[PDB]
Formats: sequence, C-alpha cells, structure tokens
Amino acid sequence: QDGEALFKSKPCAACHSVDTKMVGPALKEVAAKNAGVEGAADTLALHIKNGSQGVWGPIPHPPNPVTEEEAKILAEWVLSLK
Ligand code: HEC
Repeated sequence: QDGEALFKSKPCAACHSVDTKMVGPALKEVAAKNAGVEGAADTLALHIKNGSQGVWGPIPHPPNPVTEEEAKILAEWVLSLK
C-alpha cells in the first residue's frame, strides 16, 4: 500500500506517467526495460540518486536523493507496477 503512496508524495509521476508519457517514460516502459535486470532498483537508483540521461532521451534527471529504504520500496512498486 505504501508503493502508491510513495509514488504520490514523490512527484516522480508529476513528470512520469503510466499510460500517457510526457517528460519521461511511464513506469511500464521503464519497468519493462529493467524487468530482465534483477538489479533494476540499482539501475533506477544511480539514475535518480545520480542523475541519468542518454537512455530514454536527451533529457537528464534532477538530483533525487532517496533513502535505501524508500528507494527499495519505490523500486518494488515500480518494478511490480500491477
Ligand atoms: C521531470 C523533471 C522528471 C521528474 C520530476 C522525474 N523524472 Fe524520472 N525521468 C525523467 C526523464 C525525462 C527520464 C528519461 C531520461 C532519459 O533521457 O533517459 C526519466 C527517467 C527515469 C528513470 C529511468 C532512467 C533510465 O533508465 O535511464 C527512473 C528510474 C526515474 N526516472 C525515476 C524517477 C523518480 C524516482 C522520480 C521522483 C524522485 C523521477 N524519476 C522524477 C523525468 C523526470
């Protein structure tokens, strides 16, 4: 239940989406790309916690430092989606 709540207080969706896409790829396209990578949360971590670009487009990522606890839960709801 905290998965949706975490993606809420975290406006990651404000820029991300699920079935529309605007600035970044919906958690589905990103969750599908890191689906074959059991270390998805790791890849998504260095991309947010350490900016990221040259992947989904020329638009880089802001400095989004999160705690391994929240990054782990947010990485489980993002990779699990539904
Ligand atoms: C608009 C300013 C954004 C906000 C706010 C957040 N994200 Fe984002 N994200 C955005 C873009 C444009 C992209 C694609 C960049 C590219 O060119 O590749 C992304 C991508 C991600 C990714 C995947 C990056 C990759 O696989 O290389 C993740 C894991 C991701 N974003 C996470 C994330 C989180 C947790 C956010 C809230 C803290 C968040 N994003 C906000 C644009 C924007």
